[PDB]
Amino acid sequence: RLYDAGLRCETGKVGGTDVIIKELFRRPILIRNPFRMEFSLRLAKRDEVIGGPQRRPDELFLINVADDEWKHEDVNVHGFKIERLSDLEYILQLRSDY
Amino acid sequence: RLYDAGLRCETGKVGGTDVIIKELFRRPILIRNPFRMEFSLRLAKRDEVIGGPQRRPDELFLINVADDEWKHEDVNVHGFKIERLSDLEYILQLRSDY
Amino acid sequence: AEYSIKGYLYQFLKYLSEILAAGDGARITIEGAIEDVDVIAAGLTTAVQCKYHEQAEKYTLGKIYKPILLMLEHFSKNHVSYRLFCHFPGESGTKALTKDDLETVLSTKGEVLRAIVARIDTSVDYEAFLDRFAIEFGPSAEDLQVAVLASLKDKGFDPDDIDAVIFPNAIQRIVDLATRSDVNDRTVEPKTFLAGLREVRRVTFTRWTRELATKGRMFSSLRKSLRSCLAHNSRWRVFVINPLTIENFDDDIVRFIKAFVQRYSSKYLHSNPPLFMLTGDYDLSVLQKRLYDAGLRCETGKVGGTDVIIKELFRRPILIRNPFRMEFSLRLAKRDEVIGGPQRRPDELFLINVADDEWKHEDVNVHGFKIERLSDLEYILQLRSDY
Amino acid sequence: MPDLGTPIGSVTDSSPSLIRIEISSAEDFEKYKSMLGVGQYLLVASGNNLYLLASITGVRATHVNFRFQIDTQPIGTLSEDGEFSRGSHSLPVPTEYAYVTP
Amino acid sequence: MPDLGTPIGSVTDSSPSLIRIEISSAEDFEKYKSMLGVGQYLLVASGNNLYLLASITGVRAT
Repeated sequence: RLYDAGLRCETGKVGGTDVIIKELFRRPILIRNPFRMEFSLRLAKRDEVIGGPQRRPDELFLINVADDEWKHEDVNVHGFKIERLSDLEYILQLRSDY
Repeated sequence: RLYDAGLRCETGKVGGTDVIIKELFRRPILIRNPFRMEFSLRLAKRDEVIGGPQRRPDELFLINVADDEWKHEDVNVHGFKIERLSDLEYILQLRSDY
Repeated sequence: AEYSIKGYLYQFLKYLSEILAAGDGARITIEGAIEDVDVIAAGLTTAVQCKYHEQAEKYTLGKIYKPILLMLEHFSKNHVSYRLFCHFPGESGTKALTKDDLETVLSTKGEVLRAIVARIDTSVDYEAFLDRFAIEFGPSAEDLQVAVLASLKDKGFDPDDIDAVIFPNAIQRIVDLATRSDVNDRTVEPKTFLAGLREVRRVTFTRWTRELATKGRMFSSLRKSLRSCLAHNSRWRVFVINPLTIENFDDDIVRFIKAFVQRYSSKYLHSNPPLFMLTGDYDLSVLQKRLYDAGLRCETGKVGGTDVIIKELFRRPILIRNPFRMEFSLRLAKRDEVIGGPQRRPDELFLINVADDEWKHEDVNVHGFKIERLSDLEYILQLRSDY
Repeated sequence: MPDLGTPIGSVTDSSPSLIRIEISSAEDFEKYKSMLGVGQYLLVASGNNLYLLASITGVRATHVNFRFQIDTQPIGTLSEDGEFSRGSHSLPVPTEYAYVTP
Repeated sequence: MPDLGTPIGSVTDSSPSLIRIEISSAEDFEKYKSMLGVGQYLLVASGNNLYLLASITGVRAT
């Protein structure tokens, strides 16, 4: 559905099911003029991703989960509870009208 | 009348009585200096257009029409309802007063 | 059904010689044979068939087997004053055959001839055939044409024009006179003919003219006449056609338009595409769609389908260099609708199978033609190589 | 008169003594290399039917997309029928195409 | 005289030795190419009721 929408993804799966870590978090190719970008978003189901990142995340928004392993002190851990996505579309500056 | 006003249009016809969908959707020839533009608006009736675009639209407004085919999940339907035309100009940032 | 077209040709050439030598007030008459289909059968049913044969040294029934046997069936069907034109070296006399020679003919050594003759009804006034038919030993066709060219010159004309715009035109006028269902009188004053031709300045490319010996120059003179115009890049060209008589129109008109727009109006500097106008009750939507199928786009002119807008048909198109893209490469419309004239005038107005038009003027170089096969015109317009 | 084929580039400067052509992509150059060294001959349009024969005198290339330049000299004119005529008669205007010589 | 007709363009430099004429339309050049080659002649206006004869010595396009 996303490909049909226009965007492209990176899932860190070389053929098989396993999800490697290094290929997921790699830096992308970028060209200034014109603008071209290899991937724009990332996707990975959790149970398939085991381990830890070389680098820490600047922000880690959790939606409807009590806790996760990557919860750390020096890493900001925001949290919420929601009913539908529109509320989040408001909470992240997409829809000026609640 | 629209010609008399100073605007050209595309009607997706090659002379006959039936519409073609490939020319109904295409890119105009745009020149920068001096400015110029081939077709600015596109018109057609629904009962004549049969098929679907090579790509999904983004914003499908609807005025006093309940249901239509192109309606899908991954497309935005901003369905409305009006009494007179002058109101939509207030809904679309053309006129200031109600 | 050999049709011996060269026979009708020699006959018309004889008539032309007579018309040139005819004295004032003397109008020679003609008869188009059953080859022409005329329910009127004017001239008291005096149509005349003919045939041509050569390469016979001395007169023998053997050398003239086929033609006699052929005429026999045509008469077997059913006033057809058969006349035969032939050239035997050393014999220039006319005589009527007798009965024993007819029986000599009836003695058929070739069985296929007898198979063809069996179709002939035996009950026939063979004597009426004999006294109606005539045998003629006449000069050669090519030398006749040469003498005729010399005589056409004797009248006095621009020696360069007579080659390709006069002699075929006259032959064609005489042919039209010979085969026309419309009411007509073979009696034509020879004095008018001269000036009547002195006036017109249009070429012809009919089937008859195809076989005349002047072919070979009929093409090349025109090819050189039209070179300097097309050589240019930006010019205003206009066309007008009548699709009534043209042979195999709806099948080759597309090929024409495409082979044209591919060499003359598909490039940047070309900034004034051509126009094509068709007269009659012909539909255009079919042609338009069949062309779009190819890649070209038209400029019908109609915004609304109701009527034409003179100002839009003649606009100037958007152009873009790298990559090339051309909003329209051709125009198209009908004459009965288009009403008025432009702001700027044409520089060339070709007229195919039409007499006159309102745009005609002095400044506008006007060239006219008359054609049946379109593929002959391509040669004139440099589109292809050979005929 | 034969099928010259597809072109290689467009003109950018024109004069009696020098013609300066430019090629946009490198694929074309690497395709038609062997026929674009010094001494060989090219054809240029100078009107709907005619053509002009030109001799190469210089080649050059530069980076920053690419730029491929060719500098040539005229020898004469040739028509469709086949008539040759010598002399720098009619200059070729810009935006006209170049072809390779069979 | 007589009736020289429509012109082709105006000057953009001057000197006793050389003159430089300019043109900015294509159709004009394509239509008058034959008489715009080396050796041919042109008439430049140099006053109300006078004219100056010039012999071409170079052409360029860009």
